[PDB]
Amino acid sequence: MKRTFQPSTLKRARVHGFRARMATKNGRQVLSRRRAKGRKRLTV
Amino acid sequence: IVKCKPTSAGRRFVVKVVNQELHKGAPYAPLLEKKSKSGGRNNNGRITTRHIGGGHKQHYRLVDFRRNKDGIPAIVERVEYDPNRTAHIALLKYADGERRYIIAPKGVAAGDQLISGIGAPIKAGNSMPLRNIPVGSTVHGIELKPGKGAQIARSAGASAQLVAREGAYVTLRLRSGEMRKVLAECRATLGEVSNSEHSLRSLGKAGATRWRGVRPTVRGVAMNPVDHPHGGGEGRTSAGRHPVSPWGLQTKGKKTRSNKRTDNMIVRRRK
RNA sequence: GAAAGACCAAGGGUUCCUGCGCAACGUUAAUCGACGCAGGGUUAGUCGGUUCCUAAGGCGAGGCUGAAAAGCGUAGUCGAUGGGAAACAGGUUAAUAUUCCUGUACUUCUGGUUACUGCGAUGGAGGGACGGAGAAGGCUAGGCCAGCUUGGCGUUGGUUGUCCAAGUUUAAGGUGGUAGGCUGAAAUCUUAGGUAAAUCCGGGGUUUCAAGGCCGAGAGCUGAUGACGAGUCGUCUAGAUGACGAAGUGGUUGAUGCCAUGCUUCCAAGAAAAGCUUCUAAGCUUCAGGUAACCAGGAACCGUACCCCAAACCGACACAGGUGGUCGGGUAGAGAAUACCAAGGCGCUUGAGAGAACUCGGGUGAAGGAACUAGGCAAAAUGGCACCGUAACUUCGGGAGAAGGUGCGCCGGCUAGGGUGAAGGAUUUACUCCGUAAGCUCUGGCUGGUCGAAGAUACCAGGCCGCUGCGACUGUUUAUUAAAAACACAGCACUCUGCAAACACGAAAGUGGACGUAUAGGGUGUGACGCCUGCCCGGUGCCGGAAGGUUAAUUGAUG
RNA sequence: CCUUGUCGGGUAAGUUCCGACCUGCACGAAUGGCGUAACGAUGGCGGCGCUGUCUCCACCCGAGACUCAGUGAAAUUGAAAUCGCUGUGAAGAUGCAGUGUAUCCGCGGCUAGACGGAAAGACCCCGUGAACCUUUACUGUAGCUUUGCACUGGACUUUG
RNA sequence: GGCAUGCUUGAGGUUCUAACUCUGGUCCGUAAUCCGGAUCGAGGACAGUGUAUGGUGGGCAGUUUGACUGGGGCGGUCUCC
RNA sequence: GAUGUCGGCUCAUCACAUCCUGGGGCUGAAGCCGGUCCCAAGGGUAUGGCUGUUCGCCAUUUAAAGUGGUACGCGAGCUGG
RNA sequence: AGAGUACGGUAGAGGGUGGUGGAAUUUCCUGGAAGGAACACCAGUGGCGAAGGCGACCACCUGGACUGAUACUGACACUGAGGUGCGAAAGCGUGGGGAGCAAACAGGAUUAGAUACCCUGGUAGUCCACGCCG
RNA sequence: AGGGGGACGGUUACCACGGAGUGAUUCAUGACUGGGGUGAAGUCGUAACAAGGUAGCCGUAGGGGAACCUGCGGCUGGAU
Repeated sequence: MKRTFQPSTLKRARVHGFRARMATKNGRQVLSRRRAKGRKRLTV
Repeated sequence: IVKCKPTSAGRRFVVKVVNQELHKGAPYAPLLEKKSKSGGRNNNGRITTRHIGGGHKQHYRLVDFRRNKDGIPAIVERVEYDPNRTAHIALLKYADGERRYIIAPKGVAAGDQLISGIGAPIKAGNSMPLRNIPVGSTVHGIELKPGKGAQIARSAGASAQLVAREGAYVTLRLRSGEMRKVLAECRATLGEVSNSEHSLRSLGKAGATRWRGVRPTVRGVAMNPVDHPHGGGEGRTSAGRHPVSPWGLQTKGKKTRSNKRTDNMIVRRRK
């Protein structure tokens, strides 16, 4: 009975990290929406 | 050709083709290269050919389909297994070092052979332009563009018969049963391909398919209406459609050739 | 006790340790805590990363393509889960240690100086460099068995002994070249190849030699007259520390470790690239560069505490769950099963009574023995090894452990070997042969005797048989009510496809099919095998066919 | 389907089972037909052994229950001073009517009622609701294909 | 009736090379299986694409598929005398 | 804006239009047995083979194997064929 | 004397392997190209082999009898249940080929009817290697 | 006293009958089937005997309501 979150700091950064978001246009506007909302982290 | 005894329920129908004069290990290392499997999958990552996946690791052999060295005699060192095809391959050593692989013809072990503009025809394995090959003789490994390399008749035990000649072209009956006009500048190898008992071997068991990199076929009457046009139904239905692909192309008789830029090169279709 | 033990990766993030605390948190109380507050604690040339190299794959100058966004991709350059230098023992603390300290090593770099001196690429070669299975054999780690070292002399009969208990340890590295393993060897003559070149590699020709050479686990040393190894003697406060401190050998049995990336065999035919070894090119003054030697110095940065069969990770929880890999003692045993234990860890954070019904998980059961029930569901039973024996049917393999039976503890008596070994002799005077012997160890055979209700006495450990349906078989499936007769399958057939293939993903380039080529690839249906697969071409599809009639944009006569 | 057809076997007795018959509502030859060793956590039958499955349960051992100490929930809930009966009633009453019972309040149990609790019924109907599948429904359309005109030329001939 | 044939517009056939095409060879950019450029070869005014058009087209899509009804379905019914 | 099936199991409770046992009338009731109709609800009132069964058909019993109502009694009691 | 051998000489479709052939016919196509099969005449109340069986041409490795005699053996003999090989073709294996015919059939003409002889068409087969049937 | 030696004992081998498991081999029976014989012959038929109105027959495959046809090798028990 394993669950859906199996943590890995390497897979977290290559899917959701900052370079990954700013590599593509649709994620480069995740980072601007998430900065327009004024969030503390903007890459989690 | 051997037939295995039924010591288990999987060996009951394994008909095995074993050649004892094939070479025993260590293929010729400066003439292999790395080859990874696709899984039948595009550069979009999509399955574009189905029923492909798994198998054994394989190295690609740089088998020469051009046979360019002209006038240089090549002795045959050994005949090897090739994982990439159903034929055998023969390691040739030219008269100036220079190992190469060709497709092995029927009856070769340490024989001599040379591809050129006028080589001996009696020896089966000599590559030669289709102008000066005698009409009526069985060839294999036929180029289709000069310089492109061999493309036609190169599976195991495959051959084509050179039937006629006119002009710059030459007519030869293919193993398919169709007459094909081919240019006479381009090469061909005299003879017939080596592993002609390959059609006799039986796999025997479902695992023997799975390690040739071939993966199971669900047939379309076993699917749902969303999956296949052979839809669903209650119980075993029978595809109330006309029989058809998973993409809606009709399959039991419908012609699908639409080339038009090479129809004059085909003098007679499969009959 | 194959973990409820020791570790590593991941993941977490200070949870580690100490002093002070108990509100809250802890399924109760708490003086205790993974909790609060404050201090402390993580030391590296060798362990992991960075740095070097590549796989899948990602990005991708230019480029090709696309309304745009963008897609694909070459050169390139990222990306380990793989490849590339090298360290071990003993100390030490409250908490770090292959990191500190001690002792002994190893590896690589830089600057020197001296000597003779062909150096050099990202290019060419070699190498690195490799599958599955299966076996010998050689070892070592580990385990088991004595003397005397050392302490013991027994609350209860015996126990100065043939008795009891603890200890009998010691690495990497050097050195040796030990089994075994692969393999012919150099001298020269030349050469259509390794895109230029080449003294290297490859190819062809010649000269003689029996031993070259390349790899390779195991002892003894002395690494090491070193380190380790009860406690005394006194000091200071029952309890720490400074000094001293004893034996440390031999025969057995041995791996799942090492030789070994070895050998044998099988098809499904088994990573790349660098470091490395070598060759020359463009180049050099033939100083620089190269190669040894000696000397002197250096090896940065980052991680290191703690938890990991978990109360520190994933599960809202201090949650019977899940979580990759590594080690693995003893007696019984085929065993890493299992029972009991060692090293080690632990008493599972509410307890105390009481001993109703009922509920749960078990134990025994008179006489019956499936009368139960939808149904032998469940429970009961069978259970090992050796030997005997074993039906139909069969595709000759099977069925089959069919069915059924017999023996089984312990103590002697007699007897057959096997492995190791050497009191000394052959010589290659030594990391060796022959074989003494005892000792130690493994497996028999025949014969008594003996005790209990019972000897595979526990744990552990097949129930069997007879007709049948379906599916041939191993396999797969509805994560979370369906594991099946469904799906897959080998085999079979039909049909498409001549290669810029049919086909598929893509507004497209492109890619997959495939670096394949009709014995191939795609699709459809049937589903091992055996015997076979009848009739019907009207309907609808597909294939071919004349060439007539009807028929689209376009044309634009005539009215 | 009729149907537990009929006959034979197995049982004391057998709608299942086995073997037959053919009267195939409504088998049939690659939506394969009929067999078939081996196989199966497969479906149905029958036997041996074995038994608490059962006649029919008895006793026993642990964990709850019960009691005391500490901690401390949940679904539900209009309000409650919350009986039986027989009638009545939006048609099955604790509450109306008539009438019988019945001091007040726990605890342990058992579940007949409260049309008990849980989920704005899943069946059924409804809606000019939805979704997804099908086709010989309608209307389209990707793809494939045909021709005209472009890219697109000359040079003879068969030919008008 | 028509004659030879120049000047020419329509449908064939095989041919020619110079459009176009090549997921052929060879050079060069270049240290590149991309890509261009050069050239050799092959096909060749075909193929292919744009646009217009006929055909096919559940591959895909937006939908429709009535009411009455002693529940609904089946049947009957629906306007007028 | 939910009153969750048929049968078995377990437990029942009432009716009498009585299956047995008890009291009677008439008989085409000799007796032994019966037929039929009154009166009577106190207590009793099978076990199995088949089938999911209720029933039913059968085997063997019994003094007898009654007929009904109770949401075709009973799933906050069980099972789930 | 029976039976055997040492010596040639021919006769002989013995039998098998590989090739080389030809005309038809058949199949294409502009008389050539292509491959299967049996080989007119020589053909014989002829040969050959225990038997079954077997003909174009050609070599190649190989049988048994006849006869001409000459040598030698010294009955070594014939027959023979069982036993053991070897036996026409349709077959069905286990793989290929591909002409004509043709088993399997479809109709055509025919009869109460063809399911028949006649007519238009064609896979298994003969061929090959090993093996089985006997 | 006792000893020797007997007798009943004790249990050891042997075995008939009996038991159990699993097979063989025979005999009777068996729903239902498949041919065979003799009848009586209703019937599609004409299959053979003549050159039997398609010459028969044999082997064998193959095929078909039947008494029946083609093929390959086979035989005249075949005649003008």
